[PDB]
Amino acid sequence: ANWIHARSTRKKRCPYTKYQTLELEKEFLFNMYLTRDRRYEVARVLNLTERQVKIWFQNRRMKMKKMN
Repeated sequence: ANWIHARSTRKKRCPYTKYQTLELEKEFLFNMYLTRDRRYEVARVLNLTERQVKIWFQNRRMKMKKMN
């Protein structure tokens, strides 16, 4: 977890929390896009930054753009 068993860090299956993915999936339904309104409120409940959440979705797309 730190050095005794820490080794693979390029995997990350689903070490996320239910709350985090909750807000992420809630918007994907209707709020397909991210606006200052959502980014702000969702950042207050997810304890993230207005840009942190936006950049999160953006990056996820870029990797799919340039592909592997």
